[PDB]
Amino acid sequence: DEEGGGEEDQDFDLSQLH
Amino acid sequence: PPPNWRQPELPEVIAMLGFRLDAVKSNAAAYLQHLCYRNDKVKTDVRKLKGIPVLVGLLDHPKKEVHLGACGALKNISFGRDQDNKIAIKNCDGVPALVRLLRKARDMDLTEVITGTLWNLSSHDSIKMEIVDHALHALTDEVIIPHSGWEREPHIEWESVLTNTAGCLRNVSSERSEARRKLRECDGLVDALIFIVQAEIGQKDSDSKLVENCVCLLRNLSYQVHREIPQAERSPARGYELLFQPEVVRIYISLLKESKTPAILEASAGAIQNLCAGRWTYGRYIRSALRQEKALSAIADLLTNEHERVVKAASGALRNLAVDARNKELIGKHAIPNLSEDTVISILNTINEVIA
Repeated sequence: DEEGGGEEDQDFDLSQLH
Repeated sequence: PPPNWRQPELPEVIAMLGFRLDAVKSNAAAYLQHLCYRNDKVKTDVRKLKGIPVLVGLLDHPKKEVHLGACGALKNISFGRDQDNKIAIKNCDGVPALVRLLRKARDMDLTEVITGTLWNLSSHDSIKMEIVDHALHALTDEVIIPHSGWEREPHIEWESVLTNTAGCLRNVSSERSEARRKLRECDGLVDALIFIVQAEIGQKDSDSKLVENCVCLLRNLSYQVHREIPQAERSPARGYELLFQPEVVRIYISLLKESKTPAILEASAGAIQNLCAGRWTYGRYIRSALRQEKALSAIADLLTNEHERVVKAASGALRNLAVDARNKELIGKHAIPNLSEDTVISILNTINEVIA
């Protein structure tokens, strides 16, 4: 059937990864 | 050691979903979503790296930045060609988690993401019965009813969330018997669905995805209704009995006259066929009401539809009307002129049953 949810891009703060 | 814009490897990002700081967890999830977006390789990777159970776990995190974050990642991971990513979400109890979050969602955005994810998951047969078992009551009570604008005791809103949700339910009812039984017997669900569709048609919209989903859903629930409905031995009609009242039937017919969307046209025909199929009182009544001029032509007319699946729906419908037709004239008149391989057999079986 149909995956009507789809996908979206997203925003993030790279400088907090760690 | 001051902060910077280092980009971590996927394994690390996944590792950070478990870090102590909530800001790290949430930003990791966010990023994870971004990495997956439009990227089948990364999504499949997240699975092989065992990230899915970790994300599913964060759906329970108290802070919204974290749960909303995880959920958006899962949304992307649930969409695409790799059907095993969907299985993976299911297999670590994604669905009960999603439902648990839904119960406590307060805002549209989270609800948006949850229902879309569910919609994505519902496209996969191995997951339909799961959603039916764990999400039906919450989708119904938390989403459809409140936002439909319907009330057992007499406005529509959140169209997007509704569409996602009607889509999910359309999906899980596409084939299974006791999925149809469960859904249709779910207090309020059918009531609200119909209410939604009137609302849309009252806005001169007979094509919106939301209308489409509700109707395909209604179509499925109408399948074999004369048979599967409690006490199929045949005051205000409530619930699944609304599936076969004049009210909805007229909606299908108006959609056939008004809708330009193949999906809707096909499902409206399919609905009618379903209702007419039964040898039962309401079949007798619906069928008779339908063998009138304006309706017969609306149905027959889509035998000239560009789209095969809608051509086939009309045929099935018409063939069902002919079974106890009591004016071979009217029906014969409107069908015959207009009347793949399976399609051919149908149009043929239909011509035959028309002329007995």
